[PDB]
Amino acid sequence: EVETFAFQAEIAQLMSLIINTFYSNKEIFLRELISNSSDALDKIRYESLTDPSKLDSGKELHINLIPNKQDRTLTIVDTGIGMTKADLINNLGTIAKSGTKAFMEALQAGADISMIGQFGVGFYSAYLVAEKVTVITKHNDDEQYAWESSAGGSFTVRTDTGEPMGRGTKVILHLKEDQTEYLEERRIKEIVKKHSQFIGYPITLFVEK
Ligand SMILES: Oc1ccc(Oc2ccccc2)cc1
Repeated sequence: EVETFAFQAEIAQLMSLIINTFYSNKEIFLRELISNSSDALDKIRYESLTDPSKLDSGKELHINLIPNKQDRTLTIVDTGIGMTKADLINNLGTIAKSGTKAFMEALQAGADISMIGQFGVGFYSAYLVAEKVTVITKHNDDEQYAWESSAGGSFTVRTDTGEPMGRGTKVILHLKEDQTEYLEERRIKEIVKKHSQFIGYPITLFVEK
């Protein structure tokens, strides 16, 4: 049972700007997704300070980067707080309507796309490099769900029958054909060292056969 939703007009406009604007510094997508993962890990850590049972779904707090050249996917996995179904539908837990408004005002006022994270909508920078994004998520208070969008104004949400996650979020980037440099170990390592050197959780870059 797959449910199809329309993006709010302002979010569709944000994604079309990300997809259509000429902007060479695409590597910032990874910084933005890792920062989102760190924010999600912060949230479940804070909740666990007064309720240790919040970690019954997994004690380890970490971020994994999993490139797969055969599938042409880059997956960012975190064991953070995850999102409920309501969170997924409500722009993946963001205030994306007001954030887009502030972002697009900054763009005509000098800013560039690399500052997207300052407006709370850094997730959508995934579409700098991905033709399709799949988000698998599990929150302690809900079931496991899969969100998916190839932009074009709509997204889908369905119950996920795949590998149980325990708790957290998995962002699967189905990369554009000319963006496969972000599957290379040395390229990912360079970006993490440049932009994510002070993230307070272990970031493990998986290798391939
Ligand atoms: O890109 C991401 C990464 C992790 C996400 O999960 C979160 C869940 C709750 C708060 C923040 C984040 C949401 C988007």
